[PDB]
Amino acid sequence: ELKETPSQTGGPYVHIGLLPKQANIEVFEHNLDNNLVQDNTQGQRIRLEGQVFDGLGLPLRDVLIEIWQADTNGVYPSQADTQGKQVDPNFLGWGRTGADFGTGFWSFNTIKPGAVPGRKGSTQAPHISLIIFARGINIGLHTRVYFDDEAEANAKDPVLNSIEWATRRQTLVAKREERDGEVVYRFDIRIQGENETVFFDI
Amino acid sequence: ELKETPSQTGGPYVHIGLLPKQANIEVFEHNLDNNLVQDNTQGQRIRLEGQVFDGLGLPLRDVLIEIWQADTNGVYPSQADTQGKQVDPNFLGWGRTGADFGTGFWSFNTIKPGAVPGRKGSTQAPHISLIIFARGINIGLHTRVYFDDEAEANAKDPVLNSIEWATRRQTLVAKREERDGEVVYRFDIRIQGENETVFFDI
Amino acid sequence: ELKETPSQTGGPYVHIGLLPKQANIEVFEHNLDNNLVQDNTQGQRIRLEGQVFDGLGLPLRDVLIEIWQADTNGVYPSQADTQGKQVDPNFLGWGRTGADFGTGFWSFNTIKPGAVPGRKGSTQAPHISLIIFARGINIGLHTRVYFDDEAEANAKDPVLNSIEWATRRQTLVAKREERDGEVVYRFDIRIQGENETVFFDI
Amino acid sequence: ELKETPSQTGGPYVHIGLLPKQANIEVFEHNLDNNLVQDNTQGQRIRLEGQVFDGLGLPLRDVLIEIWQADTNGVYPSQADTQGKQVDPNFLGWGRTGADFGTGFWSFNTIKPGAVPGRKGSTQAPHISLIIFARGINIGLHTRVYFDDEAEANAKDPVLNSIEWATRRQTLVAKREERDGEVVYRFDIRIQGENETVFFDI
Amino acid sequence: IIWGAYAQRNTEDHPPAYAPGYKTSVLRSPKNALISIAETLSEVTAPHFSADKFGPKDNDLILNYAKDGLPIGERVIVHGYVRDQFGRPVKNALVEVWQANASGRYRHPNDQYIGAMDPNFGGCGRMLTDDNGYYVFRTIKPGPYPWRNRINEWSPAHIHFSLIADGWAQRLISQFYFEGDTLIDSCPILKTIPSEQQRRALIALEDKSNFIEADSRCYRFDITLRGRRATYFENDLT
Amino acid sequence: IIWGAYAQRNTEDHPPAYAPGYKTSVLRSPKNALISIAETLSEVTAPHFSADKFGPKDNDLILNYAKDGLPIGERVIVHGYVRDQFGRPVKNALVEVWQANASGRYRHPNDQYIGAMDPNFGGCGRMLTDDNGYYVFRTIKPGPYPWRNRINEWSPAHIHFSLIADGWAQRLISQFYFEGDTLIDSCPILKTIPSEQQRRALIALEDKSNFIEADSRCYRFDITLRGRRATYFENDLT
Amino acid sequence: IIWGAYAQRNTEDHPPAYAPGYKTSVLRSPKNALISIAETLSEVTAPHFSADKFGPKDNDLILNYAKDGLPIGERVIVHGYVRDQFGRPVKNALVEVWQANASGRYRHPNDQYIGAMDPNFGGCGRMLTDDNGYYVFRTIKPGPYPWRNRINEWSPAHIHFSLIADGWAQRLISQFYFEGDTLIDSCPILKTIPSEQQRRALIALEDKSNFIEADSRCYRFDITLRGRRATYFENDLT
Amino acid sequence: IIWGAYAQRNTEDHPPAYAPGYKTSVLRSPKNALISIAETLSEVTAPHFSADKFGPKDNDLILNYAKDGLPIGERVIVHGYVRDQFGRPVKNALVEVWQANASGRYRHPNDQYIGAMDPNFGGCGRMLTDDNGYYVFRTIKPGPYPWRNRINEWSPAHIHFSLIADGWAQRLISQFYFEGDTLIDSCPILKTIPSEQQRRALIALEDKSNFIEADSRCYRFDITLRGRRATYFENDLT
Ligand SMILES: [Fe+3]
Ligand SMILES: [Fe+3]
Ligand SMILES: [Fe+3]
Ligand SMILES: [Fe+3]
Ligand SMILES: [O-]
Ligand SMILES: [O-]
Ligand SMILES: [O-]
Ligand SMILES: [O-]
Repeated sequence: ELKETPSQTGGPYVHIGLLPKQANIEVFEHNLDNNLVQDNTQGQRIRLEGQVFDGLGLPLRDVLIEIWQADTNGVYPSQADTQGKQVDPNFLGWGRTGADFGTGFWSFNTIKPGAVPGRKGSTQAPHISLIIFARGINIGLHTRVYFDDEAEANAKDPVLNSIEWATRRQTLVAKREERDGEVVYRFDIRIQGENETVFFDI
Repeated sequence: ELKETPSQTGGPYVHIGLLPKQANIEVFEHNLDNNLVQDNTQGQRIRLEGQVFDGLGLPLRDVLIEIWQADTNGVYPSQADTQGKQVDPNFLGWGRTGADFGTGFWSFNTIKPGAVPGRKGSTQAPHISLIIFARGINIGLHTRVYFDDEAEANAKDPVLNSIEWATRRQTLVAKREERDGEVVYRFDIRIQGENETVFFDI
Repeated sequence: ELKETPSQTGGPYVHIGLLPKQANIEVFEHNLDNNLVQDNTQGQRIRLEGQVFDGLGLPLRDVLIEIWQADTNGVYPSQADTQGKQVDPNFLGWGRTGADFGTGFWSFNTIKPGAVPGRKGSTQAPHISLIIFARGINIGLHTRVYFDDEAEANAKDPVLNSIEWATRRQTLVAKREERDGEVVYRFDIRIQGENETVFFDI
Repeated sequence: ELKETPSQTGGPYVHIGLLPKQANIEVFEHNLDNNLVQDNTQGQRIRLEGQVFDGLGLPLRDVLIEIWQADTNGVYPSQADTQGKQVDPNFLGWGRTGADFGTGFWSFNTIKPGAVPGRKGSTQAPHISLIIFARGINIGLHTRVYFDDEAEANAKDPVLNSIEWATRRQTLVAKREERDGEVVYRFDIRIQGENETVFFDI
Repeated sequence: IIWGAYAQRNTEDHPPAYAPGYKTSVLRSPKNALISIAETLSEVTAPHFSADKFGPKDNDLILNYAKDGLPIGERVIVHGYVRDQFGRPVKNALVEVWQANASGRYRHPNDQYIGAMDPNFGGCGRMLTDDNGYYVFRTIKPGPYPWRNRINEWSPAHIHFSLIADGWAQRLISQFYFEGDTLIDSCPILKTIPSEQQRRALIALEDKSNFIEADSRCYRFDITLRGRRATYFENDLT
Repeated sequence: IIWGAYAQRNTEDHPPAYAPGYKTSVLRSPKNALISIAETLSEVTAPHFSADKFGPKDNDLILNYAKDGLPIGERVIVHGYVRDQFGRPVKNALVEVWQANASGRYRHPNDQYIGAMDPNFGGCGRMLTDDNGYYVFRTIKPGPYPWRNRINEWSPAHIHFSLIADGWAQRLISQFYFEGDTLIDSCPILKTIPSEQQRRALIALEDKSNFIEADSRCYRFDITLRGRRATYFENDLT
Repeated sequence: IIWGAYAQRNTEDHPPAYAPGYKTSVLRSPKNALISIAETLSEVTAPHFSADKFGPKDNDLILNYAKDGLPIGERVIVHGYVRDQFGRPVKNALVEVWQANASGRYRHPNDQYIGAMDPNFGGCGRMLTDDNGYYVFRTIKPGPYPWRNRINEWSPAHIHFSLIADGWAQRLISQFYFEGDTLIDSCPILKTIPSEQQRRALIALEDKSNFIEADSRCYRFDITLRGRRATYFENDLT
Repeated sequence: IIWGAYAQRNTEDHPPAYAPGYKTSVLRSPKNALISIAETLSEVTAPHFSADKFGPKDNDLILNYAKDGLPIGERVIVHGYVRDQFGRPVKNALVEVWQANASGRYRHPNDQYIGAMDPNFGGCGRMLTDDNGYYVFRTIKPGPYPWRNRINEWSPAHIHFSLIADGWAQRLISQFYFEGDTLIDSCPILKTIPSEQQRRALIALEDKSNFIEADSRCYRFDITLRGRRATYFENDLT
C-alpha cells in the first residue's frame, strides 16, 4: 500500500496554472472557467457569489475556488454516478474561478442542482460542493453550499444533521436574492473566527 | 559560523538589573533612564506614554520598555549612521523605563524625531523604535511608534506599507494630545487579541 | 531499472556455437552463413573481403565477423525500419563468417546497399555495419564499411563527418576491385597501431 | 596543512574566459594578449611560433598557451626575483595566446631573454617557460623553450643536463630563422609519440 | 466489482492547517476541527475532461509560449505515473502544472522579483494521464526564489501541480522539488509536512537512462491519490 | 568595507513566543505572526555608552553593595567573549547582569521567598566589552529558587544578562546557567528552547585553570550576537 | 508509442578493452577511444529469424548430437528470461550457446586438452525466446578446463551465449557460470569486469523447485539487454 | 624570512594525464613520465597585474555584458579565500572565470547546443584577491550541459577558473561545482581525480547566512595553492 502524496499550498500564483487569462497568459485555446451554463443546459439559471474572509475579517484577494455539482435532476455528469439515469448532456458540473484582485468578489454562473440520493435510501437537500485553495491554506478546504429557499429539504439533510453543533449548520446556507431578474445566492466564507464556515474532511 | 545565543524571558525582576532605582537599589552613580532631553538638546519636546495590555486586557505591571530614535534632523547618534550629517551632540537617542507597579503606566520625555532615509532612496515617516521585555515574553517584542499628525508622511512610509492587512497599520499610530503646554503622544500596546499591536522581526 | 548483462570475450572456440560446420559439427539442418544473396535478391552482387590484424600486424585466425545491412533501396529487413517502404522480400540483411584458420581471410557474398536516411532529414552514404568477436576482444568491436566509389556520398555522410580526426575517416573506406567480372571490395581491419580502424560505441 | 586544489582540464571553451576577443566577446577594456613588447622595451625583438600536435600528429586547434620569461638582462619582472638588479620597467614578462582555429598556429611577439642564475652559483641558458592548456589535458603541461643559436650556453644548462636521455634534450631547442628582417624561433610541441616534447613537473 | 467509498484521508500524512512557521497560515486556517462525513455520490464523482479540447503544445512549456526564440534555461522532461493508494492506475486524470522561469520569476502580475522575465516562457501546462496512469511534459527547470515569510526565505526550485481525477474526494494540489536541491532542508512550507518519508514523496528523481543526448535531462515523479475500496456485502453508498 | 544588513534572526534557534509549559506566556504572546521587514538605518544603528560614566565596582557584585562585610556565598569570576555570528569580536557592547543572592532571593519588592536576604549583596552589575569582545565580572554564585508555574517549579541557578551592542537588531536579553546544575533538565523556561545544542549554549563552563587559589572559582561563558554581511555590489540600505 | 534510440551503453558496467591480466587482450584492443555516435536506423534495426528453420532438438544438447548413446555428465536444464534494461520482455530473440563437454573439452579442431572427448556430445544449441522473453534448453553441465594465460590458469565451468534481438545496438556475446564454482574467484577473464555486482550478474542460480525428480537439475539465468526510450516530442531518428 | 622552493606538487592529489574514461585525454597525454626538476628563479617568480587595468564590472557577470536587460537565470554570489598549502593568504592573485549561461550554453563559436543563448550574458569575469586572499564575484548559476564523450554524457553545472599568483609553479586551472548537483557522481572528468576528498574540494557550498534577501543566493568556495617553504640554513635557489 502507498501513502497519498502530501498536500502543499497552492501559493500566491495559483492563477498561472489554473486560470492563465486572469494572469494575462494566453497559451491555451480552450480555457476552463466559471460558466457552467451552455445554451441547451437544463434548469434554473442562478448566479452564486460571495467573498472569502481571513481571521482579521479581510477578504482573500488571491483565492481560487472550484465547485462540483449535479444537474437539474440531481444526476452527476460522471461515470461514477450509479443512478442509472440519463444526465443533462450539456453540463460539465464543474467550474473554477478566482476572486477579483481588488475587491475579493468571486462568482459562478450555474444551475440550481436537483436533489441527490444520500446514503442508505436517504435524500440529500440540493447542494453544491465547493473547495478553496490559496497561499496560507495547506490543504484545499472543502465545504458545501445549501439554499435558504430549501428549508424543508435542508432540515432532513443527512450531512447537515451530522453536524452536532446546530448553530453552525447555518454557515452553510446561502441567501437567495432576485437582482433584476437574476436569481443570485450570496455565500460568504469565513475561514476563522466568529461564524467560521463548517469545513469537511470528505 | 555560530548560532545566535538564544533569548530567554527577562523574568519578573528585570528591574534589578536594568532599573535598580525602581527596585530601590543604589549601586551605580550614573543611572540610565527615560529622559532623553538634555538642556541643549534640539527639537520639540514631547512626552510618550501608554500602557501594555495582555490577552485579558489587563495592564502588565512588570514590563520594561526601551526606545531608540533619531535626533530632530533624523540622524542617529551612532557610528553606523552613514548619512554624513552631524548629529545633535546632546542626544543619546535611547532610553529605558518600566511601568508603574500599581497603574501600569510608562512614559518617556524625548524629542519628536526627524524623518530618516528608507531603503533605495525612500524616506521613512518620523518613528521611534520600541522593544518590550517582561515575564512571559520569551523574546523582546519590537514595534514602532508613528505619529497621527504625520498622516502624509505615514501614507508613504515603506515599513507601514509593507504590512498587507491595512487595518493593522493603525495600531502603530500614537495619538497627539496637548496637556497644559506639553505635547503628549499616547501609545497603548496590546499584545494579544483584538487590535493587537503589529510586532516586527527586524 | 536493470544494468545490461556484461560482455565477455567470445573465446577461441566461438565457432562451435556460431559456425558449427567450420568446427566440423553437423547438428543443425539449417545453418547460418556468409551468403546474403538469394536467387531473386535485388541489386548488384559484390564480394566483401579482408583480414583482421592485431598489434604485431599479424592476422587473427580465430575471429568471427557479422555484418548487418540494408537492401538495394536502403530499406532494412526489420520490423524497426520506419520508412514505410517495402523491403526486398528475398534478403535477410545479415550474415556471419569466420576467418580461414590458415590464412586469416574472411569474405561475404552480398549486395551493395542503397543509401539510408540519417538523422534529422540527412542521408547516410551506403554502408555495411560490421562487428568483430574473438579471443582477446572483451566486447564485440563495431565498425562500418563505406565504399571508395561513393566519394560524393561519403563526403556528406553524418557519421564519417562526426569523426574529428579527418585522417582516420579513410580507415573506413573499402577499395573496389573488379576480379574477373566480380566486383570485390577489400576491407582490412587493424585493431591496434598505425592506421588503426575507427571503432564505434553505437 | 591543506592539499592543493585539484586540476581539471581547461575544456574546449577555455577562450571565453581567457581570450574573450578570440571568442568575440567584448567585456573588458584592457585585454591580456600575446604581445610582450612595449615601445620602450629593451632587447632584441623576436617572434616565437609553432603548432601543438596530438598523438595522431594532428594540430590542436583549441589549445591555450602562456609563456613567462625574464627581461633582456635576465631579471624577472616579479617581486620574488632576488637578484637586486633593476628590471626593464616596460616589460610584463608574460603573455597568452591561443592557436588559430583553422590552422593551429600560435605565436608571441616578445624579446629574447637574458641568462638567469641557476641554483648554487650556476647560470642557466636563455629560456622561456611555457604552459599548455586544452580539452583533453587534465593538468597544464610545463615545458621550456631554449634557442639553437645558444649552443654553448645550452650545453652547460643545469635543467637540460638533468634530462638523462640526451636524445630528448633537443626537443626543447627552437630553430632560428630570419624572415624579412624578423628573427623568428620555430618551436613545435609534440604531446605524444615520436619526438615527444619533454614536459616538466616544476 | 461494486465500488464503495474512498479510504479515509490519513491526516498524519499531510501538513496541518495551522503551521505557525508558514506565517500566512496563521489567519487562513480554521480554528474548528474539520467535520468528517460518510461519503455520498457527491464525494465519489468528478468531472470528465475530453482530450479534444487540449492543444498539441499544452504539455510542452518549452514551446507553448515561445514567440521569437526558445526560453532560456535547463531543458528537462518530467514523467511518471499517477496511481491510487491501492496501486491501481489513475486513467484520464487532468494534471495541471505551473512554475516560475529559470530566474525564479513567475509571469504573474503580483511578482516583482528582480530575477529576469523571459519573453518566451509562460510557465503553465496541462495533460491527461493515459490508460496506464502515465504522464509526461517538457519544460525549463525553474529557479528557486526568495519570498517574504522571514525576510530572507528562499523556496527550493519547484513545479506546482493539480489533479482532478475520478472522485472529488481525490482532489489534490501540491508541488514537487528536484533531487539534490539544498534548499529543501530549510523550506518552512515543506517542513509543514510531519514526516520525513512524506517530505521525500515530493522529490522528483533524476532518471539518467531517460536523458535525451545533446538535448534534455529527465526527472521521474510519481503521484499517489486516495483509492476506493470494493464492496462485497452491503452497498450503503445509495 | 561597506556594511549591509544583519543576517536574518533564525527563529528555529530561539524559543517560540507561545509556549504553554511556561504559563505566563499564554496571555503575553501575540496571536499574529511577526511581520518581517527589510532593515533600514533604524535597525542597524544603536546607542553608544561611554566608560567614563561607569564606576570602579560596577562589575564587582561582591563589593559594589557591600556595607558592613562581604556577602555570604560562593566567590566566582565569570568571563568570556562576545562575538557576532561571523566570529567578529563585539567591541564596547553594554553588558548588564542581575541575579538572586546565595539563597535564591532577589532584592526586589515583589520577592517574598523565605530564602534569606543578604544585607551586603545587591545583585546587579554592568561592563563594556573590550576591543577583543572580552568581559569579566565577579559575583556570588546565585542559588536556584522556587517559583509558581506548576506549584513546585524550581529554576536552576542563573544570572540574567542583557546586551546593547552595535545594531538595534542585535538587542538581546537571556540568562546563563552553571555546568552540572541538575535542575537544568527540568526547567520549563529552558525547555522553551527547541534544540538541545541551543539549550547548551546557555551553560557557563567551569574554567579550572582560571580559578584563583584560596579565593575564587571561575566560569567561562561566550555570547554570540547577530552579525552584519558586507556588501560588494548594490548598497540598498539607503 | 514512437521509439527513439537505445539508452547509451554504460561502459562502467562492462570490461575495458585493454585488460593486461587477460594476456590476449594486450594486442587485440584498440589504443584509440571508441567513437560514440548518435543512432540511426542502422543501429536500431536487426534481422529476424523464423522458427521454421529450427530443428526439434536445436535446444537439446543432450540429444542433438547423440549417436549410439547419451552423453556422459550431469543432466541440467537452464532457463530464464531475456528483458531490456527497462524491464520489457525481449521477444523472438535468437539465443545461441556453445560449451565444452563434461571433461572441459571442446569439440574444436584447436582443443588438444587431455580431458576426454565424448562421442555423443556436440556442445552447441540455439532457441528463440518466446513472447514473455522466456528461454529453456537442456544440456550436460560443462567441466572447468585449463588454458594458457599464466601456465596454470583454469576457467570455471561456463556456457558461452550470444543474442541477436531487436536492434543491432543490443548485440551481445558473453558467458554464464554456475552458483558455487570456486574457480569464479580466480578467473582473470571474469575479473576484467569492474564491479562485483556485474560479476554476479553472470552467475546462474540453482533452481531447486524446478529440478525434475530422478532426471535433471535446473539453473535459472536471466539476461538484460539495452533498451529503447520512447519519444513524446521531436523524433530525430529520421 | 628568506623563501626557498615551493613544496613538491603531490601527484596523487591530482588527475593523471592519461585517463581513458575522458576520451580526449587518450591522444593528448604524454607517454613519458614528467621530468621533475629542482626550482630556480624561473619557477618561483610570476607576473604582477595592476588593479588599475580592471573595469568596475569585471567581477559582475550579471551586468558586464548586459545590453537591453538583465540575463535570465539564478542570481548568485560566489566568494571565498585563496590560501597556500601552509595556510597563508594569497594576495593580489589574478582569478579569471568563465562559464555557460543558465541554459548550459557557452557564448563560443564552437558551441551549437540547442540550449538558448542569452543576449545579455557573456560568461567571463576576473578579479584580484585582496590582502586576506578574499575574492567575490556575482553571476548567473550555469546550467549543466551535454557533451560527447559517451553520446549521452552530461557535465554537472560548473564555473571554470584560473589563477596566476606569486610563483609560476602555482599556476592552476580547474573548475568548481555546486553542492547537491546529482550529476557530480556521474561525471567522467571529475572521476579523473583519484580520491573522494579531492573531488569534494571542488564543490562550492551553499552559504545561507550570506544570501541577500529578495535578491541573490551565495556559495562559498576556497582554493588552495602550492606554498613556499622558508629557509633557515643554506639558500641554494641562487
Ligand atoms: Fe511557487
Ligand atoms: Fe531569575
Ligand atoms: Fe570456454
Ligand atoms: Fe565547461
Ligand atoms: O508559489
Ligand atoms: O528571574
Ligand atoms: O572458451
Ligand atoms: O567546458
